[PDB]
Amino acid sequence: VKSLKRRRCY
Amino acid sequence: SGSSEQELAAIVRDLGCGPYFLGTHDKRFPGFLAGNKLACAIVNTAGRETGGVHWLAFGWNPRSRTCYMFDPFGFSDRRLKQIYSFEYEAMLRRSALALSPDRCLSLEQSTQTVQGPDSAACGLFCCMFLHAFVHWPDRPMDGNPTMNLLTGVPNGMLQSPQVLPTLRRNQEKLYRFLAHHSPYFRSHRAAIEHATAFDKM
Ligand SMILES: *C(#N)C1=N[C]=[C]C([C][N]C(=O)C2=[C]C(C(=O)C([C])([C])C3=[C]C(Cl)=[C]C(Cl)=[C]3)=C(O[C])[C]=[C]2)=N1
Repeated sequence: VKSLKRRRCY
Repeated sequence: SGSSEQELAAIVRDLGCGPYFLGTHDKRFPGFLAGNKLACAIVNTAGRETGGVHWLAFGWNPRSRTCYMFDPFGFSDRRLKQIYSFEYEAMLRRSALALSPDRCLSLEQSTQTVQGPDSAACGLFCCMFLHAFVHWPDRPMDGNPTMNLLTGVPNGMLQSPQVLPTLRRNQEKLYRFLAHHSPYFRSHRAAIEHATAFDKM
């Protein structure tokens, strides 16, 4: 599968 | 309908994920909370009390601080919230604050379905993804021997008649993969295939 990778900061 | 908690746990351990597997959970899976070992879980979109609705997989790679969320349908977070009343931002926040020195992580998720819209095989596809994850944790979604067996279709085409052959072929490849890799699946194969069939729903 195609995918997306995102950075998440908290 | 679909796979039980115990079926999934048995199959994931046949697939070599036991050391890493935090267990089969309902939607309240708390996250990745301590230590530096590879980790994963199977997580329902619904609460236990409902009887369950849909299975997702989560993986955590401590080296890269990457969390993988695998939905066999490849829905976006907005669509998981809309359709399934499922959100997982609290789990990600908890995990980043527990494990990451900068309070950040990377989240990788699919944009494509491998599964037919009426299929009951979601938990089994989750198991197959977790085999990919534990053996190739830097590139589980594609470009590895396990996930190369499946053909992703854009999520927006999930309900199209044009993709039904592809999605059924994925399910047949899933069962052959599980027969090669899992004595539990081999021993219960006909029953599991009936229960998880492509048109079950
Ligand atoms: C996919 N595709 C798909 N298709 C149809 C149905 C489902 C979801 N099936 C289930 O969630 C299911 C769950 C169980 C359980 O073991 C219980 C009900 C105890 C459960 C429920 C939740 Cl939300 C979480 C856990 Cl860990 C356990 C079944 O037990 C017989 C059967 C099906 N997915």
